[PDB]
Amino acid sequence: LSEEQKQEIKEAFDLFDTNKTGSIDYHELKVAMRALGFDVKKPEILELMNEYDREGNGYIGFDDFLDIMTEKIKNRD
Repeated sequence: LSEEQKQEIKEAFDLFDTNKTGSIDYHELKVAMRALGFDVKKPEILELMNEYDREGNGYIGFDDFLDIMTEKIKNRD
C-alpha cells in the first residue's frame, strides 16, 4: 500500500490499540470492526478474528488487520 492509505488504517489501529503493543486482540476488535462496519455480534465477532487468526490466538499483527480494512474493498462483493 501507500503510506497515506495505511495511515487511514493505522490511525484506527493506534486508536483501537488499547492493550498497547501495536497488535490488536479480539477484545479490541469489537470496537474496531464496529468502526469498519460489520454486523456479527459476540458469537461471530471472536470467531471472526479466530478464522483469520495467526499462530497466537486472540491477537494479530497490523498486517493481518490491514487485509481486513482492505478486505471489504478488495472483495467489495
